[PDB]
Amino acid sequence: MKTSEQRVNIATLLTENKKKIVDKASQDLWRRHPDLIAPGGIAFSQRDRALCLRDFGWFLHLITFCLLAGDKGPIESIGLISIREMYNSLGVPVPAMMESIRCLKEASLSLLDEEDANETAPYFDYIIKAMSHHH
Amino acid sequence: KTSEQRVNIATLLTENKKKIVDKASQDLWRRHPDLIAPGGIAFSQRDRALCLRDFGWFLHLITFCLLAGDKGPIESIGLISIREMYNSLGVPVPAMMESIRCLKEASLSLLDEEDANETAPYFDYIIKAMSHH
Amino acid sequence: TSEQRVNIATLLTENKKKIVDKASQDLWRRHPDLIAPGGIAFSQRDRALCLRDFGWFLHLITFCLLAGDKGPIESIGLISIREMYNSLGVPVPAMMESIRCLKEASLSLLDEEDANETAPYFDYIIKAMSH
Amino acid sequence: MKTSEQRVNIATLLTENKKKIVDKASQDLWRRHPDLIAPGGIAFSQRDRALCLRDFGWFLHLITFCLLAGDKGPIESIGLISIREMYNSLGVPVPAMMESIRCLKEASLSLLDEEDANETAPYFDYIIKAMSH
Ligand SMILES: [Cl-]
Ligand SMILES: [Cl-]
Ligand SMILES: [Cl-]
Ligand SMILES: [Cl-]
Ligand SMILES: [Cl-]
Ligand SMILES: [Cl-]
Repeated sequence: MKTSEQRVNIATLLTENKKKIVDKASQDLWRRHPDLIAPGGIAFSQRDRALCLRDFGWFLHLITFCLLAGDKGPIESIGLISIREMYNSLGVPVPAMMESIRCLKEASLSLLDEEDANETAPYFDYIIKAMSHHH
Repeated sequence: KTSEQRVNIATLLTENKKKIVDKASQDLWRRHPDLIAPGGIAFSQRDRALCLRDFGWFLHLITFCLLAGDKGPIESIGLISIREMYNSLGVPVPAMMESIRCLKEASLSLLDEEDANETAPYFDYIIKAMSHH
Repeated sequence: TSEQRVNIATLLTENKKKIVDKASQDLWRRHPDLIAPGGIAFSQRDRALCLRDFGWFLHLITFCLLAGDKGPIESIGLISIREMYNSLGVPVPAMMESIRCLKEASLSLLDEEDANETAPYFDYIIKAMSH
Repeated sequence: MKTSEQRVNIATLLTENKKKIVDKASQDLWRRHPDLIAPGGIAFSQRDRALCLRDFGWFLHLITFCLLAGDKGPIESIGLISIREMYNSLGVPVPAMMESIRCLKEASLSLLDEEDANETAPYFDYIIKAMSH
Protein backbone atom coordinates (compact mmCIF):
# COMPACT_ATOMS: atom_id res chain seq x y z
CA MET A 1 0.00 0.00 0.00
CA LYS A 2 1.50 3.37 -1.12
CA THR A 3 -0.96 5.44 0.90
CA SER A 4 -1.11 5.05 4.72
CA GLU A 5 -2.81 1.87 5.80
CA GLN A 6 -3.91 3.51 9.07
CA ARG A 7 -5.76 6.19 7.11
CA VAL A 8 -7.38 3.76 4.70
CA ASN A 9 -8.58 1.66 7.67
CA ILE A 10 -9.96 4.63 9.57
CA ALA A 11 -11.73 5.78 6.40
CA THR A 12 -13.24 2.36 5.71
CA LEU A 13 -14.43 2.12 9.32
CA LEU A 14 -16.04 5.56 9.25
CA THR A 15 -17.64 4.77 5.88
CA GLU A 16 -19.00 1.49 7.15
CA ASN A 17 -20.57 3.12 10.22
CA LYS A 18 -21.81 6.24 8.41
CA LYS A 19 -25.49 5.65 9.40
CA LYS A 20 -24.67 4.87 13.04
CA ILE A 21 -22.41 7.93 13.25
CA VAL A 22 -24.94 10.26 11.60
CA ASP A 23 -27.81 9.03 13.85
CA LYS A 24 -25.78 9.44 17.02
CA ALA A 25 -24.48 12.85 15.97
CA SER A 26 -27.87 14.25 14.84
CA GLN A 27 -29.69 12.89 17.90
CA ASP A 28 -26.98 14.36 20.15
CA LEU A 29 -27.40 17.81 18.63
CA TRP A 30 -31.21 17.45 18.55
CA ARG A 31 -31.45 16.62 22.29
CA ARG A 32 -29.71 19.89 23.10
CA HIS A 33 -31.01 22.13 20.26
CA PRO A 34 -34.07 20.48 18.64
CA ASP A 35 -34.84 23.58 16.53
CA LEU A 36 -31.52 23.29 14.64
CA ILE A 37 -32.01 19.85 13.00
CA ALA A 38 -35.12 18.75 11.15
CA PRO A 39 -36.15 15.12 10.59
CA GLY A 40 -37.12 15.41 6.96
CA GLY A 41 -38.66 17.69 4.32
CA ILE A 42 -35.81 20.18 3.88
CA ALA A 43 -34.32 20.58 0.39
CA PHE A 44 -30.50 20.82 0.65
CA SER A 45 -30.61 23.87 -1.69
CA GLN A 46 -33.17 25.81 0.41
CA ARG A 47 -31.82 29.20 1.49
CA ASP A 48 -31.89 30.20 5.18
CA ARG A 49 -32.64 26.76 6.59
CA ALA A 50 -32.05 24.45 9.55
CA LEU A 51 -29.71 21.44 9.34
CA CYS A 52 -30.87 18.12 7.85
CA LEU A 53 -29.32 14.67 7.93
CA ARG A 54 -27.75 15.33 4.49
CA ASP A 55 -25.49 18.00 6.06
CA PHE A 56 -24.25 15.45 8.62
CA GLY A 57 -23.44 12.93 5.88
CA TRP A 58 -21.81 15.62 3.69
CA PHE A 59 -19.46 16.69 6.47
CA LEU A 60 -18.62 13.12 7.46
CA HIS A 61 -17.58 12.32 3.88
CA LEU A 62 -15.62 15.56 3.77
CA ILE A 63 -13.61 14.74 6.93
CA THR A 64 -12.96 11.27 5.62
CA PHE A 65 -11.69 12.71 2.29
CA CYS A 66 -9.36 15.06 4.22
CA LEU A 67 -8.17 12.18 6.34
CA LEU A 68 -7.35 10.14 3.22
CA ALA A 69 -5.70 13.13 1.55
CA GLY A 70 -3.65 14.06 4.66
CA ASP A 71 -5.20 17.53 4.49
CA LYS A 72 -5.54 18.99 7.97
CA GLY A 73 -4.52 22.63 7.51
CA PRO A 74 -3.20 25.02 8.44
CA ILE A 75 -3.67 25.96 4.74
CA GLU A 76 -7.33 25.68 3.72
CA SER A 77 -7.67 23.82 0.42
CA ILE A 78 -9.54 25.18 -2.59
CA GLY A 79 -12.23 22.52 -2.09
CA LEU A 80 -12.73 23.53 1.52
CA ILE A 81 -13.15 27.20 0.57
CA SER A 82 -15.72 26.26 -2.06
CA ILE A 83 -17.60 24.18 0.56
CA ARG A 84 -17.64 27.10 2.97
CA GLU A 85 -18.91 29.20 0.07
CA MET A 86 -21.65 26.70 -0.79
CA TYR A 87 -22.88 26.78 2.84
CA ASN A 88 -22.42 30.57 2.95
CA SER A 89 -24.99 30.96 0.21
CA LEU A 90 -27.28 28.36 1.86
CA GLY A 91 -27.53 30.65 4.91
CA VAL A 92 -27.07 27.73 7.35
CA PRO A 93 -26.09 29.16 10.77
CA VAL A 94 -22.33 29.04 11.62
CA PRO A 95 -22.87 27.96 15.27
CA ALA A 96 -25.08 25.06 14.07
CA MET A 97 -22.59 23.82 11.45
CA MET A 98 -19.78 23.89 14.01
CA GLU A 99 -21.96 22.00 16.49
CA SER A 100 -22.98 19.37 13.92
CA ILE A 101 -19.32 18.64 13.18
CA ARG A 102 -18.48 18.48 16.90
CA CYS A 103 -21.24 15.88 17.33
CA LEU A 104 -19.86 13.84 14.40
CA LYS A 105 -16.41 14.05 16.04
CA GLU A 106 -17.64 12.58 19.32
CA ALA A 107 -19.66 9.93 17.45
CA SER A 108 -16.76 9.01 15.10
CA LEU A 109 -14.02 9.02 17.73
CA SER A 110 -16.03 6.79 20.10
CA LEU A 111 -15.82 4.01 17.49
CA LEU A 112 -12.07 4.31 17.05
CA ASP A 113 -9.40 2.90 19.31
CA GLU A 114 -7.24 5.47 21.09
CA GLU A 115 -4.37 5.70 18.62
CA ASP A 116 -6.73 6.14 15.70
CA ALA A 117 -8.85 8.69 17.60
CA ASN A 118 -5.73 10.78 18.32
CA GLU A 119 -4.79 10.63 14.61
CA THR A 120 -8.32 11.51 13.44
CA ALA A 121 -9.34 14.26 15.91
CA PRO A 122 -7.25 16.98 14.10
CA TYR A 123 -9.16 16.46 10.85
CA PHE A 124 -12.45 17.24 12.60
CA ASP A 125 -10.83 20.29 14.18
CA TYR A 126 -9.59 21.47 10.74
CA ILE A 127 -13.13 21.33 9.36
CA ILE A 128 -14.68 22.99 12.42
CA LYS A 129 -12.21 25.92 12.13
CA ALA A 130 -12.90 26.08 8.38
CA MET A 131 -16.64 26.37 8.96
CA SER A 132 -16.46 29.35 11.29
CA HIS A 133 -17.13 33.06 11.85
CA HIS A 134 -18.10 34.71 8.48
CA HIS A 135 -15.56 35.18 5.64
CA LYS B 1 -63.60 -8.28 -6.56
CA THR B 2 -62.73 -5.78 -3.79
CA SER B 3 -62.89 -1.95 -4.24
CA GLU B 4 -60.70 -0.73 -7.05
CA GLN B 5 -60.87 2.87 -5.77
CA ARG B 6 -59.40 1.75 -2.45
CA VAL B 7 -56.67 -0.37 -4.00
CA ASN B 8 -55.69 2.62 -6.18
CA ILE B 9 -55.65 5.03 -3.26
CA ALA B 10 -53.55 2.53 -1.27
CA THR B 11 -51.09 2.09 -4.17
CA LEU B 12 -50.76 5.84 -4.50
CA LEU B 13 -50.18 6.39 -0.78
CA THR B 14 -47.66 3.53 -0.73
CA GLU B 15 -45.82 4.96 -3.72
CA ASN B 16 -45.55 8.41 -2.13
CA LYS B 17 -44.73 7.13 1.36
CA LYS B 18 -41.39 9.03 1.50
CA LYS B 19 -42.86 12.30 0.22
CA ILE B 20 -45.81 12.02 2.61
CA VAL B 21 -43.65 11.16 5.65
CA ASP B 22 -41.17 14.01 4.95
CA LYS B 23 -43.93 16.56 4.56
CA ALA B 24 -45.80 15.30 7.63
CA SER B 25 -42.74 15.08 9.92
CA GLN B 26 -41.41 18.48 8.82
CA ASP B 27 -44.87 19.99 9.37
CA LEU B 28 -45.03 18.71 12.93
CA TRP B 29 -41.34 19.59 13.52
CA ARG B 30 -41.78 23.26 12.44
CA ARG B 31 -44.42 23.67 15.14
CA HIS B 32 -43.07 21.32 17.85
CA PRO B 33 -39.41 20.51 17.09
CA ASP B 34 -38.90 18.79 20.48
CA LEU B 35 -41.50 16.10 19.65
CA ILE B 36 -39.81 14.54 16.55
CA ALA B 37 -36.16 13.54 16.46
CA PRO B 38 -33.85 12.95 13.47
CA GLY B 39 -32.64 9.64 12.10
CA GLY B 40 -33.11 6.21 13.71
CA ILE B 41 -34.22 5.88 17.35
CA ALA B 42 -34.83 2.53 19.07
CA PHE B 43 -38.56 2.03 18.38
CA SER B 44 -38.88 0.04 21.64
CA GLN B 45 -37.39 2.81 23.85
CA ARG B 46 -39.79 3.81 26.63
CA ASP B 47 -40.69 7.50 27.17
CA ARG B 48 -39.35 8.74 23.86
CA ALA B 49 -39.94 11.33 21.19
CA LEU B 50 -41.43 10.44 17.79
CA CYS B 51 -39.15 9.28 14.94
CA LEU B 52 -39.73 8.88 11.22
CA ARG B 53 -40.51 5.17 11.80
CA ASP B 54 -43.68 6.14 13.72
CA PHE B 55 -44.84 8.22 10.75
CA GLY B 56 -44.27 5.30 8.34
CA TRP B 57 -45.94 2.85 10.78
CA PHE B 58 -49.09 4.96 10.99
CA LEU B 59 -49.21 5.55 7.24
CA HIS B 60 -49.07 1.79 6.58
CA LEU B 61 -51.70 1.31 9.24
CA ILE B 62 -54.14 3.76 7.60
CA THR B 63 -53.47 2.15 4.25
CA PHE B 64 -54.22 -1.32 5.70
CA CYS B 65 -57.51 0.01 7.15
CA LEU B 66 -58.33 1.60 3.83
CA LEU B 67 -57.76 -1.73 2.03
CA ALA B 68 -59.71 -3.63 4.68
CA GLY B 69 -62.63 -1.14 4.66
CA ASP B 70 -62.14 -0.70 8.42
CA LYS B 71 -63.05 2.84 9.48
CA GLY B 72 -64.93 2.32 12.76
CA PRO B 73 -66.83 3.28 14.70
CA ILE B 74 -65.92 -0.09 16.28
CA GLU B 75 -62.20 -0.37 16.95
CA SER B 76 -60.62 -3.56 15.63
CA ILE B 77 -58.52 -5.85 17.82
CA GLY B 78 -55.43 -4.84 15.82
CA LEU B 79 -56.09 -1.17 16.45
CA ILE B 80 -56.48 -1.72 20.21
CA SER B 81 -53.20 -3.65 20.27
CA ILE B 82 -51.47 -0.79 18.38
CA ARG B 83 -52.77 1.73 20.89
CA GLU B 84 -51.51 -0.60 23.60
CA MET B 85 -48.08 -0.93 21.99
CA TYR B 86 -47.74 2.89 21.94
CA ASN B 87 -49.26 3.12 25.44
CA SER B 88 -46.34 1.11 26.81
CA LEU B 89 -43.85 3.13 24.67
CA GLY B 90 -44.89 6.23 26.66
CA VAL B 91 -45.27 8.34 23.49
CA PRO B 92 -47.44 11.39 24.29
CA VAL B 93 -51.13 11.19 23.18
CA PRO B 94 -51.29 14.77 21.81
CA ALA B 95 -48.12 14.10 19.74
CA MET B 96 -49.44 10.85 18.20
CA MET B 97 -52.69 12.55 17.27
CA GLU B 98 -50.76 15.46 15.73
CA SER B 99 -48.45 13.15 13.75
CA ILE B 100 -51.49 11.47 12.20
CA ARG B 101 -53.13 14.84 11.46
CA CYS B 102 -49.99 15.88 9.60
CA LEU B 103 -50.02 12.62 7.58
CA LYS B 104 -53.71 13.30 6.77
CA GLU B 105 -53.00 16.74 5.34
CA ALA B 106 -49.97 15.44 3.46
CA SER B 107 -51.82 12.37 2.09
CA LEU B 108 -55.05 14.16 1.18
CA SER B 109 -53.21 16.92 -0.69
CA LEU B 110 -52.03 14.28 -3.19
CA LEU B 111 -55.50 12.89 -3.81
CA ASP B 112 -58.20 14.33 -6.01
CA GLU B 113 -61.37 15.50 -4.25
CA GLU B 114 -63.43 12.32 -4.48
CA ASP B 115 -60.58 10.17 -3.25
CA ALA B 116 -59.76 12.62 -0.43
CA ASN B 117 -63.39 12.47 0.76
CA GLU B 118 -63.24 8.64 0.69
CA THR B 119 -59.89 8.52 2.53
CA ALA B 120 -60.33 11.23 5.19
CA PRO B 121 -62.52 8.97 7.46
CA TYR B 122 -59.75 6.38 7.77
CA PHE B 123 -57.37 9.00 9.17
CA ASP B 124 -60.10 10.21 11.52
CA TYR B 125 -60.68 6.64 12.74
CA ILE B 126 -57.01 6.25 13.63
CA ILE B 127 -56.69 9.68 15.14
CA LYS B 128 -59.53 8.86 17.44
CA ALA B 129 -58.11 5.50 18.41
CA MET B 130 -54.85 7.11 19.38
CA SER B 131 -56.33 9.63 21.74
CA HIS B 132 -57.41 7.38 24.56
CA HIS B 133 -59.27 7.33 27.84
CA THR C 1 -51.69 -14.07 23.24
CA SER C 2 -52.10 -10.25 23.54
CA GLU C 3 -48.95 -9.16 25.36
CA GLN C 4 -46.73 -11.72 23.61
CA ARG C 5 -48.00 -10.48 20.25
CA VAL C 6 -47.55 -6.81 21.07
CA ASN C 7 -43.96 -7.59 22.16
CA ILE C 8 -43.19 -9.58 19.02
CA ALA C 9 -44.67 -6.77 16.90
CA THR C 10 -42.59 -4.13 18.74
CA LEU C 11 -39.48 -6.22 18.25
CA LEU C 12 -40.08 -6.77 14.55
CA THR C 13 -40.85 -3.06 14.12
CA GLU C 14 -37.69 -2.06 15.95
CA ASN C 15 -35.50 -4.32 13.79
CA LYS C 16 -37.28 -3.52 10.52
CA LYS C 17 -34.08 -2.29 8.81
CA LYS C 18 -31.96 -5.24 9.96
CA ILE C 19 -34.66 -7.71 8.94
CA VAL C 20 -35.25 -6.09 5.53
CA ASP C 21 -31.50 -5.97 4.73
CA LYS C 22 -31.00 -9.60 5.69
CA ALA C 23 -34.12 -10.72 3.78
CA SER C 24 -33.36 -8.72 0.60
CA GLN C 25 -29.70 -9.77 0.57
CA ASP C 26 -30.76 -13.39 1.10
CA LEU C 27 -33.07 -13.27 -1.92
CA TRP C 28 -30.54 -11.28 -3.95
CA ARG C 29 -27.71 -13.80 -3.41
CA ARG C 30 -29.89 -16.54 -4.85
CA HIS C 31 -31.92 -14.55 -7.44
CA PRO C 32 -30.19 -11.20 -8.09
CA ASP C 33 -32.53 -10.39 -11.00
CA LEU C 34 -35.61 -10.34 -8.72
CA ILE C 35 -34.64 -7.43 -6.37
CA ALA C 36 -33.22 -4.10 -7.48
CA PRO C 37 -31.27 -1.50 -5.45
CA GLY C 38 -32.73 1.59 -3.88
CA GLY C 39 -36.09 3.24 -4.55
CA ILE C 40 -38.35 2.47 -7.50
CA ALA C 41 -41.75 4.13 -8.12
CA PHE C 42 -44.02 1.69 -6.24
CA SER C 43 -46.82 2.08 -8.83
CA GLN C 44 -44.61 1.24 -11.87
CA ARG C 45 -46.18 -1.65 -13.78
CA ASP C 46 -44.05 -4.72 -14.64
CA ARG C 47 -41.21 -3.97 -12.25
CA ALA C 48 -38.75 -5.82 -10.07
CA LEU C 49 -39.05 -5.92 -6.28
CA CYS C 50 -37.44 -3.11 -4.22
CA LEU C 51 -36.70 -2.74 -0.52
CA ARG C 52 -40.05 -0.92 -0.06
CA ASP C 53 -41.89 -4.17 -0.92
CA PHE C 54 -39.95 -5.94 1.86
CA GLY C 55 -40.93 -3.25 4.37
CA TRP C 56 -44.58 -3.30 3.16
CA PHE C 57 -44.85 -7.05 3.73
CA LEU C 58 -43.11 -6.88 7.12
CA HIS C 59 -45.63 -4.25 8.30
CA LEU C 60 -48.41 -6.42 6.92
CA ILE C 61 -47.30 -9.50 8.90
CA THR C 62 -46.93 -7.38 12.00
CA PHE C 63 -50.49 -6.02 11.54
CA CYS C 64 -51.80 -9.61 11.20
CA LEU C 65 -49.86 -10.62 14.26
CA LEU C 66 -51.40 -7.76 16.27
CA ALA C 67 -54.86 -8.52 14.89
CA GLY C 68 -54.56 -12.29 15.56
CA ASP C 69 -55.34 -12.87 11.87
CA LYS C 70 -53.59 -16.00 10.61
CA GLY C 71 -56.22 -17.65 8.37
CA PRO C 72 -57.48 -19.99 7.18
CA ILE C 73 -59.97 -17.25 6.14
CA GLU C 74 -58.24 -14.58 4.05
CA SER C 75 -59.17 -11.06 5.19
CA ILE C 76 -60.46 -8.52 2.68
CA GLY C 77 -57.32 -6.41 3.27
CA LEU C 78 -55.11 -9.33 2.35
CA ILE C 79 -57.07 -10.00 -0.86
CA SER C 80 -56.80 -6.33 -1.83
CA ILE C 81 -53.01 -6.47 -1.24
CA ARG C 82 -52.71 -9.50 -3.48
CA GLU C 83 -54.78 -7.58 -6.02
CA MET C 84 -52.61 -4.46 -5.73
CA TYR C 85 -49.47 -6.52 -6.48
CA ASN C 86 -51.34 -8.47 -9.19
CA SER C 87 -51.87 -5.24 -11.12
CA LEU C 88 -48.26 -4.12 -10.45
CA GLY C 89 -47.09 -7.16 -12.46
CA VAL C 90 -44.61 -8.36 -9.79
CA PRO C 91 -44.17 -12.14 -10.30
CA VAL C 92 -46.04 -14.49 -7.89
CA PRO C 93 -42.94 -16.71 -7.37
CA ALA C 94 -40.87 -13.61 -6.46
CA MET C 95 -43.40 -12.29 -3.93
CA MET C 96 -43.62 -15.68 -2.26
CA GLU C 97 -39.83 -15.86 -2.11
CA SER C 98 -39.53 -12.34 -0.66
CA ILE C 99 -41.92 -13.28 2.16
CA ARG C 100 -40.06 -16.54 2.80
CA CYS C 101 -36.86 -14.53 3.18
CA LEU C 102 -38.50 -12.15 5.66
CA LYS C 103 -39.72 -15.19 7.59
CA GLU C 104 -36.24 -16.62 7.97
CA ALA C 105 -34.80 -13.20 8.77
CA SER C 106 -37.54 -12.35 11.31
CA LEU C 107 -37.61 -15.74 13.02
CA SER C 108 -33.81 -15.84 13.43
CA LEU C 109 -34.06 -12.80 15.71
CA LEU C 110 -36.81 -14.27 17.88
CA ASP C 111 -36.40 -16.76 20.68
CA GLU C 112 -37.87 -20.21 20.04
CA GLU C 113 -41.25 -19.70 21.72
CA ASP C 114 -41.87 -16.46 19.87
CA ALA C 115 -40.67 -17.95 16.56
CA ASN C 116 -43.18 -20.81 16.94
CA GLU C 117 -45.95 -18.25 17.62
CA THR C 118 -44.94 -16.02 14.68
CA ALA C 119 -44.19 -18.60 11.95
CA PRO C 120 -47.93 -19.20 11.16
CA TYR C 121 -48.49 -15.53 10.32
CA PHE C 122 -45.78 -15.65 7.65
CA ASP C 123 -47.24 -18.89 6.30
CA TYR C 124 -50.69 -17.29 6.08
CA ILE C 125 -49.34 -14.42 3.98
CA ILE C 126 -47.24 -16.69 1.75
CA LYS C 127 -50.30 -18.87 0.98
CA ALA C 128 -52.34 -15.72 0.39
CA MET C 129 -49.86 -14.42 -2.16
CA SER C 130 -49.93 -17.48 -4.39
CA HIS C 131 -53.04 -17.80 -6.63
CA MET D 1 -17.02 26.26 -15.11
CA LYS D 2 -17.96 29.75 -16.36
CA THR D 3 -18.63 31.31 -12.97
CA SER D 4 -17.74 29.99 -9.46
CA GLU D 5 -21.44 30.35 -8.82
CA GLN D 6 -22.23 27.80 -11.56
CA ARG D 7 -19.98 25.26 -9.83
CA VAL D 8 -21.45 25.86 -6.39
CA ASN D 9 -24.95 25.47 -7.89
CA ILE D 10 -24.09 22.25 -9.71
CA ALA D 11 -22.58 20.87 -6.48
CA THR D 12 -25.72 21.86 -4.50
CA LEU D 13 -27.93 20.29 -7.14
CA LEU D 14 -26.01 17.02 -7.22
CA THR D 15 -26.04 16.93 -3.41
CA GLU D 16 -29.75 17.61 -3.27
CA ASN D 17 -30.57 14.84 -5.76
CA LYS D 18 -28.10 12.35 -4.31
CA LYS D 19 -30.84 9.74 -3.66
CA LYS D 20 -32.47 10.16 -7.08
CA ILE D 21 -29.08 9.96 -8.81
CA VAL D 22 -27.92 6.92 -6.80
CA ASP D 23 -31.23 5.04 -7.43
CA LYS D 24 -31.08 5.71 -11.17
CA ALA D 25 -27.36 4.81 -11.37
CA SER D 26 -27.63 1.59 -9.31
CA GLN D 27 -30.79 0.49 -11.17
CA ASP D 28 -29.03 1.18 -14.49
CA LEU D 29 -26.11 -1.05 -13.52
CA TRP D 30 -28.44 -3.65 -11.95
CA ARG D 31 -30.59 -4.03 -15.10
CA ARG D 32 -27.47 -5.01 -17.02
CA HIS D 33 -25.48 -6.86 -14.32
CA PRO D 34 -27.80 -7.72 -11.39
CA ASP D 35 -25.10 -9.81 -9.66
CA LEU D 36 -22.80 -6.78 -9.28
CA ILE D 37 -25.00 -4.56 -7.02
CA ALA D 38 -26.84 -5.77 -3.95
CA PRO D 39 -29.86 -4.12 -2.28
CA GLY D 40 -30.06 -2.09 0.88
CA GLY D 41 -26.64 -2.31 2.54
CA ILE D 42 -23.59 -4.60 2.70
CA ALA D 43 -20.78 -4.23 5.28
CA PHE D 44 -18.58 -1.68 3.46
CA SER D 45 -15.39 -3.27 4.87
CA GLN D 46 -16.18 -6.82 3.61
CA ARG D 47 -13.39 -8.12 1.40
CA ASP D 48 -14.23 -9.51 -2.07
CA ARG D 49 -17.77 -8.17 -2.25
CA ALA D 50 -20.37 -6.84 -4.67
CA LEU D 51 -21.19 -3.12 -4.91
CA CYS D 52 -23.77 -1.58 -2.53
CA LEU D 53 -25.57 1.75 -2.51
CA ARG D 54 -22.86 3.17 -0.20
CA ASP D 55 -20.29 2.84 -3.01
CA PHE D 56 -22.52 4.89 -5.31
CA GLY D 57 -22.95 7.62 -2.69
CA TRP D 58 -19.21 7.61 -1.89
CA PHE D 59 -18.26 8.20 -5.51
CA LEU D 60 -20.94 10.84 -6.01
CA HIS D 61 -19.63 12.84 -3.02
CA LEU D 62 -16.12 12.40 -4.39
CA ILE D 63 -17.04 13.83 -7.84
CA THR D 64 -18.82 16.69 -6.13
CA PHE D 65 -15.71 17.42 -4.00
CA CYS D 66 -13.59 17.47 -7.17
CA LEU D 67 -16.11 19.73 -8.84
CA LEU D 68 -15.97 22.17 -5.89
CA ALA D 69 -12.17 22.00 -5.77
CA GLY D 70 -11.79 22.47 -9.56
CA ASP D 71 -9.75 19.24 -9.57
CA LYS D 72 -10.22 17.39 -12.85
CA GLY D 73 -6.73 16.05 -13.51
CA PRO D 74 -4.85 15.00 -15.44
CA ILE D 75 -2.77 14.71 -12.24
CA GLU D 76 -4.44 12.48 -9.68
CA SER D 77 -4.71 13.91 -6.19
CA ILE D 78 -3.38 12.06 -3.15
CA GLY D 79 -6.95 11.57 -1.89
CA LEU D 80 -8.00 9.99 -5.17
CA ILE D 81 -5.09 7.53 -5.07
CA SER D 82 -5.94 6.61 -1.47
CA ILE D 83 -9.57 5.98 -2.53
CA ARG D 84 -8.43 3.70 -5.33
CA GLU D 85 -6.23 1.97 -2.73
CA MET D 86 -9.13 1.61 -0.27
CA TYR D 87 -11.20 -0.14 -2.98
CA ASN D 88 -8.14 -2.14 -4.09
CA SER D 89 -7.99 -3.75 -0.65
CA LEU D 90 -11.81 -4.24 -0.61
CA GLY D 91 -11.37 -6.57 -3.61
CA VAL D 92 -14.09 -4.78 -5.63
CA PRO D 93 -13.40 -5.41 -9.36
CA VAL D 94 -11.89 -2.54 -11.45
CA PRO D 95 -14.42 -3.07 -14.29
CA ALA D 96 -17.31 -2.84 -11.77
CA MET D 97 -16.06 0.38 -10.17
CA MET D 98 -15.62 1.99 -13.57
CA GLU D 99 -19.11 0.89 -14.57
CA SER D 100 -20.66 2.24 -11.35
CA ILE D 101 -19.09 5.66 -12.01
CA ARG D 102 -20.24 5.63 -15.63
CA CYS D 103 -23.77 4.98 -14.42
CA LEU D 104 -23.56 7.89 -11.98
CA LYS D 105 -22.36 10.07 -14.85
CA GLU D 106 -25.31 9.28 -17.06
CA ALA D 107 -27.71 9.59 -14.10
CA SER D 108 -26.21 12.90 -12.91
CA LEU D 109 -25.92 14.48 -16.36
CA SER D 110 -29.52 13.59 -17.29
CA LEU D 111 -30.76 15.65 -14.32
CA LEU D 112 -28.70 18.69 -15.26
CA ASP D 113 -29.41 21.20 -18.00
CA GLU D 114 -27.21 20.71 -21.08
CA GLU D 115 -24.80 23.54 -20.23
CA ASP D 116 -24.25 22.24 -16.73
CA ALA D 117 -23.87 18.64 -17.99
CA ASN D 118 -21.12 19.78 -20.42
CA GLU D 119 -19.36 21.48 -17.49
CA THR D 120 -19.73 18.49 -15.16
CA ALA D 121 -18.88 15.62 -17.53
CA PRO D 122 -15.04 16.11 -17.25
CA TYR D 123 -15.10 15.52 -13.49
CA PHE D 124 -16.73 12.12 -13.96
CA ASP D 125 -14.18 11.27 -16.65
CA TYR D 126 -11.34 12.21 -14.28
CA ILE D 127 -12.63 9.82 -11.61
CA ILE D 128 -13.32 7.01 -14.11
CA LYS D 129 -9.73 7.23 -15.45
CA ALA D 130 -8.46 7.33 -11.85
CA MET D 131 -10.32 4.14 -10.97
CA SER D 132 -8.77 2.03 -13.71
CA HIS D 133 -5.14 0.98 -13.01
CL1 LIG E 1 -24.11 23.35 23.74
CL1 LIG F 1 -38.13 25.26 14.03
CL1 LIG G 1 -67.50 14.79 4.46
CL1 LIG H 1 -46.66 2.70 -15.38
CL1 LIG I 1 -23.91 7.26 0.99
CL1 LIG J 1 -31.21 26.24 -19.14
